Amino acid sequence: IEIDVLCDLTQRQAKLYQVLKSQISTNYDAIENAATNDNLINAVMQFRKVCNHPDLFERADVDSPFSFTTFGKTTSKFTDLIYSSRNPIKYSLPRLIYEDLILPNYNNDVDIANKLKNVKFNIFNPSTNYELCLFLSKLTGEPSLNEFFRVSTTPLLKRVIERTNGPKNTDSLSFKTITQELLEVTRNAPSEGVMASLLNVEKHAYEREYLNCIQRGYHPNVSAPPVTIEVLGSSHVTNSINNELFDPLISQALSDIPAITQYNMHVKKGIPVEDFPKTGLFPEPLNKNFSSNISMPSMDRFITESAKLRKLDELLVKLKSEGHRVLIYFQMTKMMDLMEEYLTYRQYNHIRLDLVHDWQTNPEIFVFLLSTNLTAADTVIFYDSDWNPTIDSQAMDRATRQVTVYRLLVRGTIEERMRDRAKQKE
Amino acid sequence: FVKPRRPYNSEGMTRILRRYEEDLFCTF
Amino acid sequence: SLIAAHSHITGLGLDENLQPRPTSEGMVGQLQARRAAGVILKMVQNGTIAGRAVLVAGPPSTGKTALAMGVSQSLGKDVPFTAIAGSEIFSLELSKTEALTQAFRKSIGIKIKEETELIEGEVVEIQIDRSITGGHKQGKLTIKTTDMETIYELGNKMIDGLTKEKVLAGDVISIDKASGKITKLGRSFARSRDYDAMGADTRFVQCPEGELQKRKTVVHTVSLHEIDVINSRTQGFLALFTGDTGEIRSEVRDQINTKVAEWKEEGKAEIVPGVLFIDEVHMLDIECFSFINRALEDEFAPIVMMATNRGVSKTRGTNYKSPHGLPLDLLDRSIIITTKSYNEQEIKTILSIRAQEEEVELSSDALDLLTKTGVETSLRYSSNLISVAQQIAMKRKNNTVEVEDVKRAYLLFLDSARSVKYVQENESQYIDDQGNVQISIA
Amino acid sequence: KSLSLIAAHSHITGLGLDENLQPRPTSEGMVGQLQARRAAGVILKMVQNGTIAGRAVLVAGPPSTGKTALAMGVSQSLGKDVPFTAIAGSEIFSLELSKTEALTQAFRKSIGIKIKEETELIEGEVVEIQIDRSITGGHKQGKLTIKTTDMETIYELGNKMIDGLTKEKVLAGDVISIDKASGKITKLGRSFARSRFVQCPEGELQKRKTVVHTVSLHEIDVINSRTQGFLALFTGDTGEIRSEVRDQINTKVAEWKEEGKAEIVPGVLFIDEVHMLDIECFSFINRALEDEFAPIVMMATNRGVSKTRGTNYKSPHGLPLDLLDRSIIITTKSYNEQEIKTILSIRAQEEEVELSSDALDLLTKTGVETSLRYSSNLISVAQQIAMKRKNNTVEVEDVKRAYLLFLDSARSVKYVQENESQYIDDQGNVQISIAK
Amino acid sequence: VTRTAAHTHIKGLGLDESGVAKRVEGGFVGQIEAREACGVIVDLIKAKKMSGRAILLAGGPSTGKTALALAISQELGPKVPFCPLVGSELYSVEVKKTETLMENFRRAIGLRIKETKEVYEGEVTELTPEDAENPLGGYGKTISHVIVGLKSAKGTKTLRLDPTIYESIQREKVSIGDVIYIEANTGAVKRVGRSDAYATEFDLETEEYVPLPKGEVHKKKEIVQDVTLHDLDVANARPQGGQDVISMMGQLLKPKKTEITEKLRQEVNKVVAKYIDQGVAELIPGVLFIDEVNMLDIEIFTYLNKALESNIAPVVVLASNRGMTTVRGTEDVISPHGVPPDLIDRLLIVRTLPYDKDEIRTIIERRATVERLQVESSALDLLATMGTETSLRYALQLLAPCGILAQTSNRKEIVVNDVNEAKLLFLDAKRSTKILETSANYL
Amino acid sequence: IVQDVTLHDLDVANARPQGGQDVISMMGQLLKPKKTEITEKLRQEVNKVVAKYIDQGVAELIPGVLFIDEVNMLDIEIFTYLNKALESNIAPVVVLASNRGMTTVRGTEDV
Ligand SMILES: Nc1ncnc2c1ncn2[C@@H]1O[C@H](COP(=O)(O)OP(=O)(O)O)[C@@H](O)[C@H]1O
Ligand SMILES: Nc1ncnc2c1ncn2[C@@H]1O[C@H](COP(=O)(O)OP(=O)(O)O)[C@@H](O)[C@H]1O
Ligand SMILES: Nc1ncnc2c1ncn2[C@@H]1O[C@H](COP(=O)(O)OP(=O)(O)O)[C@@H](O)[C@H]1O
Repeated sequence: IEIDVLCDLTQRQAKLYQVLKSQISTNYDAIENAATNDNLINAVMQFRKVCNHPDLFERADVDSPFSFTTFGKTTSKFTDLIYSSRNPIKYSLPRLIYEDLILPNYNNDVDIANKLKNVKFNIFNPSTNYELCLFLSKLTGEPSLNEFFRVSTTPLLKRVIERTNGPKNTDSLSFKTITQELLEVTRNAPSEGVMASLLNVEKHAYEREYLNCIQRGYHPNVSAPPVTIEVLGSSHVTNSINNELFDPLISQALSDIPAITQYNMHVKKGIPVEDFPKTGLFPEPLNKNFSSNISMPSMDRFITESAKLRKLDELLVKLKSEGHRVLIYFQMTKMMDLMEEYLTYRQYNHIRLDLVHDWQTNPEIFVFLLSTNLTAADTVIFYDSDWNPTIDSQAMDRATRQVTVYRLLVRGTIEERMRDRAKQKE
Repeated sequence: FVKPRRPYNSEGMTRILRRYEEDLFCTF
Repeated sequence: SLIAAHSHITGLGLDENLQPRPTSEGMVGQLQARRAAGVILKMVQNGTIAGRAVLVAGPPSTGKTALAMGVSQSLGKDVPFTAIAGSEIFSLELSKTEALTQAFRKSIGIKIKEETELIEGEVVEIQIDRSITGGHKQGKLTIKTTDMETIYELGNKMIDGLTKEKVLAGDVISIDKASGKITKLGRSFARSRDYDAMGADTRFVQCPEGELQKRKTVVHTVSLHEIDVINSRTQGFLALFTGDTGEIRSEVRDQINTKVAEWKEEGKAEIVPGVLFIDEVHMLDIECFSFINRALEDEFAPIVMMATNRGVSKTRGTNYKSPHGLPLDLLDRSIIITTKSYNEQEIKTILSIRAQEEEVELSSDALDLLTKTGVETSLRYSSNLISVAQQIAMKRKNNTVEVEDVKRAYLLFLDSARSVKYVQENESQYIDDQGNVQISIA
Repeated sequence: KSLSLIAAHSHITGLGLDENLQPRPTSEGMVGQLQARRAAGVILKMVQNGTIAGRAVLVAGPPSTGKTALAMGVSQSLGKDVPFTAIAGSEIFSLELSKTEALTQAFRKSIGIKIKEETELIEGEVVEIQIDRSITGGHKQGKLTIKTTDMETIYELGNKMIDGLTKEKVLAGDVISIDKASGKITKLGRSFARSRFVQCPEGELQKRKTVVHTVSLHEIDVINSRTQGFLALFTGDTGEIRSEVRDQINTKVAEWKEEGKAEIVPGVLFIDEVHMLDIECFSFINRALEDEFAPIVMMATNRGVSKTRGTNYKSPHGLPLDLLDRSIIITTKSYNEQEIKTILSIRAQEEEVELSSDALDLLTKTGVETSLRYSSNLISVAQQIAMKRKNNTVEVEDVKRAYLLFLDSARSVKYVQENESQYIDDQGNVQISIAK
Repeated sequence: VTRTAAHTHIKGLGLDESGVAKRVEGGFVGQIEAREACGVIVDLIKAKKMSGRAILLAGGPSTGKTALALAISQELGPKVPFCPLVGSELYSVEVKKTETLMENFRRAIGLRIKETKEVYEGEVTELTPEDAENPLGGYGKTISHVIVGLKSAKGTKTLRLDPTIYESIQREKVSIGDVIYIEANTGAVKRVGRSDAYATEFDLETEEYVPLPKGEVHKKKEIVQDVTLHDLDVANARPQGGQDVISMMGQLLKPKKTEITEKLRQEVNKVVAKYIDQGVAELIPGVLFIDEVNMLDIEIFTYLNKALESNIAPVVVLASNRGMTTVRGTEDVISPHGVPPDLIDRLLIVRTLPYDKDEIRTIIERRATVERLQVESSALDLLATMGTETSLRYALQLLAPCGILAQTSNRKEIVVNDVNEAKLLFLDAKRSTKILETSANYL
Repeated sequence: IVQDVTLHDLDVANARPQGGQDVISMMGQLLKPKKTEITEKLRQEVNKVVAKYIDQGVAELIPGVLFIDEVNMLDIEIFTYLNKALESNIAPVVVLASNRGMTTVRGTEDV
């Protein structure tokens, strides 16, 4: 029984077709019957390896941003790591600039002017300016009068981190607006609440639109560290930029302490719980697929990225009662990748090059991959690459008594051109 | 043979336990 | 919710042979425009041609927005229909091309098919273990039914969804794996422990029977712009709601185009093309028209529905004057549906349909007076007078609105032309265009 | 050189001048404009003297007469270690910075400070690294055998070197450069032990060196302005640097020059198409050259008596009168036939394979007739259609084919004039249809 | 089945080997000299040796400049980058117009790189921290080392990480019993999913289950990548990817386009030149298509004549629709194609010519076959007459509504009655303008 | 307890991120608030949940008037937006006041 199925070119297969079809002047060589005629031959095998499937001639590796780094590599009872990624751009500074502008010095006036402009003349100083501090203490209801001097002299990220939960004075002019009362009244609220359900629409839109199972669609192409600054001949610059790149309060704030460690200080070392360095302030990503930019190569993308393997797995899903064979000369002896495909995911009882007697005792183990009187197999899938039907008939001569033909085709590729000349020859 | 269950490392933790008759809380 | 100016139009009033009925689906008149709008609707429902610009032309008070909104009503649910106006493009955070691109990406939709899993049973035992600071969580949940019992592990999101809307042992809950939703159906065991804090006890439900894990497949619709902004930044889900998304790079656009085509070919996604409707498109700028004429030539471009009420008018940002305010290169791309003014029978049908939708019992002679007023002045004035006349009849305690209510409403409220004559009669009382006025009576 | 493809000014390797500043007729890729080239040589010797502050020169003339070629020749003949900033008139209209701020940044990018610093460096090949990593506590110890062609020695390594060598994993045979002060090792490569590759280092380990550092004043201004780090030099969000830190940097630079641990290197700022600046920018340039730390500004314009932007009156060269008063003007002239032939000869010599002589004469005739730049653009496409004919040389008929395909300005203008209703005019009228 | 986007009928320039143009190939009808000039330009691109070469595709509407630009992109191949643009793109409310121009310029230039990455991956059998000595001091981290047990097929190693690596390890919520993937180039780590050695039918978090990774740990993998020069610039300006607090904080912020300084571009060029000479980089210069160049004002053109004269600038192609019009941004300069005379000397004008009736008829035929609607001959001739009479575009856009009316009439054939009904329902620009002229309601 | 809120209160409450307390929300609290373009999706979800609790019978919706004085001074694009904002479902009545007579509309030439 003869059947034929024709398939559309998939997206990655078509883009590989176009990028290796361009060249300089190909003049459509493979469909100019160069395979029929007898460099041209290199283009012919390139077009064949593209037109079958990508992973039969190069591996689809991981999807990662390009690491713009100069990390410690190797030439190839524990192996240890230190994070040593640096940008290749080295901005070099003279030592005179640092040692005469940034650091204090006996002939420099950095520390004196710093104190004189930040402490002696700060308008929130209670030692000189009491009434202004008392003015804001009446306004904002602050318990301590040095708090304005503390806020005025603290970096923004650090001031964000040590956020105080202490309530203010109750005689203040800080009158809590109705939106703050609405947010605080639903801070830990159940469902089936009238004010509860009004004030969370993002969680309703999350649960309704199934955002917990969506996939990553974009990854950046290049990822880089901050550009390294390289001052020669000083360790103070090394200490300063190592402290600024890895400030332990900021790094620990974007972190989490391990649980057995929290056991160790809370019970074993007796540290009070509120004196822990605070953690867990890094924002939660939208999904598990959105956590990191590295994308693993998926088995299902191997299944779906081919014009012919998709309909092939559809066909062996449909075909169960008859053991079948594949002409592996559609890619010139490529057993390996189909082997990995059908013992990775589509696992079956299998035999591949006593060998001929194993598949006739029972049809549960299929004959599967052989390179072309063994017609005792129930069927055989011989499909294309035949610009000559002589090898086709000699392959089906080897092949129960019933023979069945399964033909595969891809439109737009060279199979239409060799398989329209050879169609009239049959 | 049926694969074993994943290991459950819960050392270093408080415990909320809610049962049919009564609810517990183990703390440190 | 509320009755608006376009409350009555439910469909395009169209038969299956693309021929408009005289009066159906809350519409009347404009038979050729209705047939052309139905042709565009069938084009959208086929969904295989991209970037067909359609322009509607006509005088004001003709039914252009009624035609477009009838297209949106008959278009069916879960297919996108943006209804932007011309003035909304000019922003301080986006560029105009960026705003047009975002409207274009909003108009095109993706029907993601997802495989999910439902569990529903009686909760046996919870074993939430938390760290000392409470940041890291892991637990074991135990759930049974009449048939069988299973022990499941727990993650961070499931534990925090069990904590909020707090679940005790004795409850019947339902969990969807793909969305992570928690639905406490009620309390079944009715346990003897009654803490004095709990005052809200859920209603009794029979504990469920059958297998816990039931396979389920669901489909949800997300537009291209939402996927674009979700992949744009780390916190992109907020930027749907706050709208702080902006000047999004072209890299995420092309990568999402490739990924969308990928999800299309493996069968995960089924793209439904939508309709972008730009009311008062004469309000736009020449740079916007340039981007519009170059933006319809992509595969991810919807059918664009355009409306104008201008004659030969000045194209904005330019010295010259063009038909409909639209330049010639854009006018050549578009295909124009025309609309023509009404007569007394069509206007009578309009106010009858409106007063049916305005729950007003109008007398026949008052209806004739309203039709003469509508032909005399405008359709919108006689549409607006019905609710006022209803209120006046309510003040006199008669349900049926009569002729004297219509005359009192006509005397109390002024239309366009009478107000123009009243301004022209005693123009010194109003502030002149040169800023001159006389505010004293002597 | 970085990555450089063939550009318009690629043949210019500097001013073709002798020692007495007399221009050779054809040297260093540049031919003609001998009075202008002598003037540019005098300005080059001004900049190389470095004792004159804040002069402005105006390279004015007809289009395609080599003004940008003259400026690129000055920049090439200046060499490196002298700052050069080439901006256009459309750059300084910033959406975040004001016009005078962008002009001040461009002024201070072309003034440079030269500092000589002597550091310490140890660079060799690792024969063998051993670590006695019996870590009973946090302490560890190890020894390092480092070799050059004339050195072979063993070192006792402290704990911080062991930490620094655990990362950047050094095997035996690798070539490393160690900075003892900062503890940063750099893996230059692996020596010749194949059985990326680099040569084994020469002798005298632990050799001090002088690395001459030249930084501009803009970078010192960005650093000293305290809330912007050096990442503003890459991100571009410097954001309106205040005047007081500029005054502090000027006083510190004067102190460094007086006490002799820094040398100031003046540079050249080039403004291409200066006629697009506003009158405010002309006022700031008008009063910006009186600072001692002001570079030698080059301005190039090709406009006649035109309006000044931001005003409504007309002025010579597109510039107001006081700015023309505060600048000396270099004039440039057009080219005759032989200059066009020499320029096309040089550009075709560098750009591609040789031409037949009658084809070169046809190029010279077309360049005289239409434009020099049009013929220079015809050269490459004529060569490509010659390769499509599979011939090495470029004949006359390839030039005829390229002349038939690629129009110049005059043929395009004329052909627009006979086909008017097919195109869109100022009033937006166009006959798209071809019938009636 | 497949959506048509008014250009799907175009597959290439359709030239022959010697540079001559076949009359029918690739969906092109006519425009022989334009196709030959564009093929010469394609050959010039594939030469990959020039910088800042520019062409202007002059012509009227309905002529095929945009078709020629996408034909250039189809002939060149997806490996070499192609950056389409509209002239209204260059006006941004967040950054200068000129910096948007140079950002598109370096979007056009491509790069081909091959990089080897040190990779650690395997199943997490052991994960035990080491506590610090003085935890409440806060000037160090709360831990000192983390010992990680990684197991895969054929190899098994124990991993003593720095705390900064364990930051990313805890940020991906790595538990015991999942397959992870440490990239040692940047310190990023990806949690693949829970290992399938254990039971996989009891979780509630729809996790994906992965087999044990093949090969040893410490796999050194070489991958090939295609990036642009602009993407290097935007990665170095906004440094996301490191494991320092600058990079972790730079991920969270909303990005704004900033004026990328020239110094960053020279440093990126120096690094790329080192990659070229080292042997893993090969430069792929590309093509940038500025459509509707009349909409650009004088400032962009003034900066463009200097930006084209750099050593790295790609080949830009330009399209113009207008004739002898005034330049935007000025009120006195009257110039061809909306392009100032300063730029036009750098520019190589490629003219395009309008169509005849037979060319219009064949274009309608091919567009109908691409849209999978078969037409009758008299209806095709009628549509050709309307295309000559109204415009080519109106005859193109009318093809789908008569198809819709044909499916309405329960037949697959387009007749002249469907064309007449498309005339009666929808109108072109000319009849609409006359209807505006006769009416007094300002219709 | 009966509490009365406006729809703008609900929109600005949903728009700013409540809960979380993870760097971004705390930086948003410490920095100056920025008026942002509230998209239609947020308003649609707010209208959906409000209509749901109206149909439950526990909430009551009461429209209020909006008084815009000196309406002669709005630009033409504001009127263009108001033409379709007035046609929307939930928008209330609006009271307009003008004292000028025969005058040109601001934002256009000779209307
Ligand atoms: N065919 C119709 N069916 C129903 N209502 C109509 C029809 N034509 C006009 N109307 C009414 O006329 C009014 C004006 O229509 P609309 O398109 O909204 O404004 P305009 O016509 O001024 O653009 C609307 O309120 C609409 O209800
Ligand atoms: N004297 C010269 N020597 C060599 N090349 C020249 C000379 N003058 C002009 N050119 C070339 O002519 C082309 C255009 O000249 P250009 O520098 O644009 O003139 P201008 O600066 O006056 O506009 C450039 O490629 C330039 O190299
Ligand atoms: N040479 C051609 N062959 C076939 N179709 C063409 C050709 N030139 C233009 N077209 C068609 O005409 C339409 C206009 O093309 P485009 O270049 O985008 O606009 P314009 O021609 O006005 O620049 C396109 O839809 C295209 O399908």
